[PDB]
Amino acid sequence: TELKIGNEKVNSTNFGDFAEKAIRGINHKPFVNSKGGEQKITTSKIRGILELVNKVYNRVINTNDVELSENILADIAYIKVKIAYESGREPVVKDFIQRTAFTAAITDVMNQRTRESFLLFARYVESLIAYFKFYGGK
Amino acid sequence: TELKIGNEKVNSTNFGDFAEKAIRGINHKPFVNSKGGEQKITTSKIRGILELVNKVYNRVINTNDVELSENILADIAYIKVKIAYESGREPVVKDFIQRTAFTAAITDVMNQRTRESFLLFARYVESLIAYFKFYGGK
Amino acid sequence: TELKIGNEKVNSTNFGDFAEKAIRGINHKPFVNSKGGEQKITTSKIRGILELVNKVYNRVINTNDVELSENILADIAYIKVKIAYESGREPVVKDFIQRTAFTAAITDVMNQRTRESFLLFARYVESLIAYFKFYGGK
Amino acid sequence: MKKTYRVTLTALGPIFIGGGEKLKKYEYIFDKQKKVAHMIDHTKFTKYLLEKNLLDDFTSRVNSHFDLYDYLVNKKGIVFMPLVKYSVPVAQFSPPMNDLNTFVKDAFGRPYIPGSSLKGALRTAILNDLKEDTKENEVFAHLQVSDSETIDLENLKVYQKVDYSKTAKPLPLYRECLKPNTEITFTVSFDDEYLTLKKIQNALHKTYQHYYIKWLKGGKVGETLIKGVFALDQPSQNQGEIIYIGGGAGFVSKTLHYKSKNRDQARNDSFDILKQLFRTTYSKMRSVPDNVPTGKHYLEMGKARIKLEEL
Amino acid sequence: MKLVIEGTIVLKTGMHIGGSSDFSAIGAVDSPVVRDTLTRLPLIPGSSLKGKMRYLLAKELNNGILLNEPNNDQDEILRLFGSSEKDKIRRARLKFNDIKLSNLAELETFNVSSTEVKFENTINRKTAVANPRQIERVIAGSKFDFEIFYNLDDIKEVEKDFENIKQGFDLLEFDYLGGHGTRGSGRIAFENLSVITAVGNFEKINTLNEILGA
Amino acid sequence: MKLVIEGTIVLKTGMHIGGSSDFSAIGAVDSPVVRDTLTRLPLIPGSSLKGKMRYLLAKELNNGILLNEPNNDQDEILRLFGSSEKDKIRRARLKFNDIKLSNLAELETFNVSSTEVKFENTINRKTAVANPRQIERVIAGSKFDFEIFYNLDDIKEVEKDFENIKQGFDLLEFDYLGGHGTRGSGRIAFENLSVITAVGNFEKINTLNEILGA
RNA sequence: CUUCUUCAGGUUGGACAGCUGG
Repeated sequence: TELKIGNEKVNSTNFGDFAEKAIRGINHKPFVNSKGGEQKITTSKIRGILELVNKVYNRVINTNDVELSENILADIAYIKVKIAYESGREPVVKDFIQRTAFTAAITDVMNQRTRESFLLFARYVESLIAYFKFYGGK
Repeated sequence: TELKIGNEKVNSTNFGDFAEKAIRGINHKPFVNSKGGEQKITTSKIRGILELVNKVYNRVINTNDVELSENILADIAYIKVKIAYESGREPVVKDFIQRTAFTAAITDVMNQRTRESFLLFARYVESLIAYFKFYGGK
Repeated sequence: TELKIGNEKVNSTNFGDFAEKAIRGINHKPFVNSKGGEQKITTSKIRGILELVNKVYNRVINTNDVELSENILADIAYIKVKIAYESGREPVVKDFIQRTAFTAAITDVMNQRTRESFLLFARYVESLIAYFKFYGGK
Repeated sequence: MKKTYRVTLTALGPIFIGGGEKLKKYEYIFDKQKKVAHMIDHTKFTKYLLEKNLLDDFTSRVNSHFDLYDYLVNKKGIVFMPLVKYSVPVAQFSPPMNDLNTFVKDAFGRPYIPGSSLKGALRTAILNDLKEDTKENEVFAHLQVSDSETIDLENLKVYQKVDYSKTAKPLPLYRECLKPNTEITFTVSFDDEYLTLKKIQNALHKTYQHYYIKWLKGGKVGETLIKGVFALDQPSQNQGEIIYIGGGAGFVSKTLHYKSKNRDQARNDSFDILKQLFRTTYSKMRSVPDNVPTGKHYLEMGKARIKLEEL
Repeated sequence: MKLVIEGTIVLKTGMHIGGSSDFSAIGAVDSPVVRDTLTRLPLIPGSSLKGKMRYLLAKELNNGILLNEPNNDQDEILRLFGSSEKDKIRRARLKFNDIKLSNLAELETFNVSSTEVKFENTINRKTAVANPRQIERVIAGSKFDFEIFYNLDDIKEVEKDFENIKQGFDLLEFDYLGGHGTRGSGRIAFENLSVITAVGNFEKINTLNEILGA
Repeated sequence: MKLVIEGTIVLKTGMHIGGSSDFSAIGAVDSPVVRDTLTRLPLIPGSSLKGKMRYLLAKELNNGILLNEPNNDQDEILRLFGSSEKDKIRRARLKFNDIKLSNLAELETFNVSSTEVKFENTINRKTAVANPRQIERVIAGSKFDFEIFYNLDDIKEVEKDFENIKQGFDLLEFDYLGGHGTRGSGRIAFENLSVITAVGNFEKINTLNEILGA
């Protein structure tokens, strides 16, 4: 019922307020692609991870149990692998995952081994998408 | 019993008048798109937000407790997240949210944490729907 | 007393005559749609408004205070909000409210804020419905 | 009335339709010696990672470069029997295999020509008249094309873009393509009042004629002839039996202005509309061939042989 | 009685029966498919299948002409699919049902999701600009076991009704079920068709099962 | 002697019992379902379940056809559902009740509301233009535990009465309960059908349970 | 070496409305 972005992650609140703050900080100083360059993130570079997270959410919502099964754990491992791949592809997804502690959320969900942990992680992912589209987007 | 908007205030009795003036301001100065195009918001654009508001209204009204529960507040925070997402998806929806005070009212409901504040917020959104359909409609 | 109906006021000796006159003017040159009319209003189109008015009347009639309380004024404000709702939901109700000034009477009650003003409004509404039947109906 | 028409497509050259793009080797293995590329079964890949060296250790090295060839066999020294789904030969014919555009596939990994691909390839022919009637045009609202049928995984290959401007310059873009001489099955239907088979054939023939005598042959007699000849046969006047489907077909195949205006007007219109898109101090567009074994067999990119039949 | 027309809908291509973009996870595909609210399984609405089958059968029973209202179709169409006529209201003999995805176990063991994300774009001919598009479709090979209830209002006109039902099922074969069927999506293939008796037993049911399976 | 018929109604597909559509707040769905006024819980009215069960049972019991007024049904139908004739007033042995859904907690476990919104359109045939609409449905998987009171008036026909009751429940399982049933909605199932004695004991309650369970 | 992450169009219509008995 709680994972670690670095400070706290409660179901009741601040699962979207921390998305507020992460997106505001990203807009506060956007990533620098190169010394003589200007860069801004596009939501098309998160889409694979979003698809994987949504698929795992659909798989886990139909479970009357707390701990995620072994196949779901392999799916979360795949989610982390895809995070690494799509972060290494364009090194602005690297900045996006670093400043949002998204990989840290993945690791916390893996450690907790609880359904509500992944549900709150998915809620934070939805908050990140929502507040990125709100302030920025494109 | 009293939700904040900024300079102006909304109570249990003046919610309808404030919703009417907010809608009238929108119709008097309709939102202009990027290509010099005036647009009118549709009920289907905010249908998901309205159903989320009504979904948690049903569970709030079946609760004779002054303080809102943790899961109810989680639902309300998710509603605010969805409002931000829909604002980021459509510029006209974002303009409708900004001209009204859905974000301000919902965050004041999160601030007050009380059952009556959310009921007055639901009253305000109902009055905004009513006066939106009164003048322009879908 | 002296309930303002926009053009001409009504009081305890007037409401029935003006209700009958408004209903007869409804039947003379009735509402026209975009497709050339030619239907009139039905009871199951303002039934919700009538039920709200009945509930508020029951609440007021059990109070001896000359001034309406804020808890009842909230109910009257919601009545006005709903009247705006079905007025914009269908134009066959909009002109019915306009010509038989439900909204003007509601505003005058919400301004006088007195028990007698709302009682006169309720009597006017009852006479309006009574003359709407026996001449039209449905 | 509606008449169905089974459609068979044979790609004379390589045809590429994308479904995703991958950077340097992270999701696939490339043995540079044997010119063979292996795609790792990713779920078995993560199961193997869970069974062996830690996933964090594996993913701590994704900082560009980092080919899986020099990690699975060099840094770990392990064999990869289960980490394969299909193999694709590679055509390196001096810019390295930096990027690989994989062919579009369904859930099970089978390649297939997706929806609206053949629809656009037919719109680029039937739309010969005007650019106005596009959405409300009832011509294509009644045209009904289907998806491709089963395609063998063995019929895939990796090719590099090749140029025509005064030489054949290799390009860093490498993409996955179906090899030539591969049979593809479709199914297209349409209303008789709005469209007819002979109308489709006439549109295809007119498009190919304006492509060949005005652009292909015209651009050949304006740039060079002996550069193509390795083979570069490029047959023409084949009863309008040619359609260009897939990526790398050319900028001409995606625009309809050479077949509605003469040479000079269409040339100037293309130059003006493309200089807005791209700021290059260059000249008219050039062909986009490729090479395949060994000789430099020049094949026209996206060249497909389109034949139809009743029902 | 209540003859049950059973079978299976197999997706030859991806199918996109349009669900609401809202009422789902934030950040999902722009155009999602309709799903069961509880199980999140992809759904074939009974109303959509009924409407497509009625459109195809009424067109085929009217020599490929349909410019009339649904209540002004053929007598067989009106009796199978119902009517709201003022003169006489015909109760529909066919009762369609919402069809859930059924072969989720085999899709799980083949390591494929129930839905695939399709990558599409539209390119102008005046300008070489292609606008990206995101569309969700249920993957091909997805089975959909259904159950259509049939009413024996009259016993004489049951073989003709089931012949019409088979004709409607076969018309869906050379057509799409829902969504962007113009562009290759939504191809279906009925299989394992059969008819069973809900209560007790029905004579000559073998004749109906023979004209329904082939 | 009085008997209580326990059981659960499980929604196989979405169910839509038409609501008031005049008091469900402002800005709600176009066509709402009927709900309990206090708890806002969707319910199956006893009148609607009774009417559907009576229609199906009277149609199946008489000849398979049913065209008469409700008061001119068979003796079994009249003794189970009551009659208001002049000289033949049958007191109904069955007392139906409004059925609110009970597994709201189970539905909230899957983070889904009790009711969904179903998007439908009608495509005008002469124009080929769609007309979208929205309806509200109680989601599939909702459970409605009901209670029906049986007046044990004649000991000589309680077995036949319960055979008819089980038959009516079976007929409801091959039909729909309220709403746009032919268009995929309203399919229900019955399980945990057990009859218990309201007060005291019934010496043939074991035979009643086995005909109510099979 | 190139940018677009979706744009455009529909947004509910018709029917029934209390009847029998004391």
